[PDB]
Amino acid sequence: VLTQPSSLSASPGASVSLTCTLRSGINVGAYRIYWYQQKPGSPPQFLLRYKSDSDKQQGSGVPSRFSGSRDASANAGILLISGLRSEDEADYYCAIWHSSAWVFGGGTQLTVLGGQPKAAPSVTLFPPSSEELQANKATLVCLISDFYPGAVTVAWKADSSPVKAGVETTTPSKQSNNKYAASSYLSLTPEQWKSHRSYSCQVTHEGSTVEKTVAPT
Amino acid sequence: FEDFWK
Amino acid sequence: QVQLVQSGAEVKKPGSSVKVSCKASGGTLSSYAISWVRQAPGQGPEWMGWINPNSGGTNYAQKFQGRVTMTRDTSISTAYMELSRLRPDDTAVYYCASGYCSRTRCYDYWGQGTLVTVSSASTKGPSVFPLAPGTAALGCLVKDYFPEPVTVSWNSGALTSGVHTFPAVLQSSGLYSLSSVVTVPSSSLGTQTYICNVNHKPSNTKVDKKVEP
Repeated sequence: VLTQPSSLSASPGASVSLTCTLRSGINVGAYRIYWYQQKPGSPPQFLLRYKSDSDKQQGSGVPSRFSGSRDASANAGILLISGLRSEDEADYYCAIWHSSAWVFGGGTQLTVLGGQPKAAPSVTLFPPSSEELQANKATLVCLISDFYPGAVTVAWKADSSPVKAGVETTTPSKQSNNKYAASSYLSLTPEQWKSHRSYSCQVTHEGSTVEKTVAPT
Repeated sequence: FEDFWK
Repeated sequence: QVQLVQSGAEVKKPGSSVKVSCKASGGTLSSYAISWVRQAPGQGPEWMGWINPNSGGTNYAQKFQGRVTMTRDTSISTAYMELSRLRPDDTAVYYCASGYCSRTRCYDYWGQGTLVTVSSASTKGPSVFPLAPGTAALGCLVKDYFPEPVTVSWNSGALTSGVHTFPAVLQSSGLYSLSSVVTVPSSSLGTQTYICNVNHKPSNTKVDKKVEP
């Protein structure tokens, strides 16, 4: 019933409009739109609800730069965030009471651009341990650390040819020092691992690529 | 006051 | 009007049932409705229903009728949500919530959430393998455990600088795997000892593995 853009990015200090678009037919004027903010590890926190300039309710302790509005032209409710800050980085969800069920939007992930200095990633590629090889398994582990913004491209190569199967990469997440880190695993048999001269982990970050390589002992 | 979840 | 405290994480097999509790911090729930909202990983909230803590009357969402039961204890101290015939797709964080509104403000009271993991996998302690190494990175590969979570420390908590434990990866077997890394001075590699302390509480398992060149 509700449609939100899955992601949105903006600079600090910007005024951003988050849209909650209601299905064709379901008139936006006849519903009070709810808005929630959620940070990783916490429950959703109510921000505000808006029906009109007349009937609007602000969440407890929610700054005034969060405001609600409507866009009848596009059949959409609007959450306006002015003076965008790094602490506004979160998921934002809208919700309505429709056909006697609470209905939620899919969420908009809001990313703040340029919240800290640019940091190229530190990349370390580990070969399979001899212990794991004795257990008839081989895992190449590529650990990516201390990078911002939190978006990297991970590519694996066997000798000089690209790898497709067996690669699992974690979504970047924040370190204790507020930079990002990610891990990537290439799963092989010990036979595959010994059947190539080398394997490589290639990490591209903001146009700059870092390659690390390991070889069987 | 008004019930939130109704 | 009152803070809500939920029960702990649950791990279940397909076909089983889970019962989550939502106790008022203070001993008595308020009169306002207690709604139940769940959230699958990486997804948005999904309303399941609410219960009125005085009446005991329920209103179940259509998708969960015949599967969910919402009750209250007789002292109106604790609310419960029971979900039956669990499937892996019931895996989520289940929340209880209650609140009220002036005409100017609204006050929402959420529980901290309860993770319900539904899977055919079985409790299993991890296999730990060393990731052997001017700075140098070293770590431990923590393989094939279930359920979550695993915690990793280094040198019994005496080494915290440059430490990062990564999110887990779901395996074909339904088990999980993760890594923990630490970046140390390269000059230290010859003398200093590095031990990762892996603790898998759901299986009461501890593994301490020396990492060495």
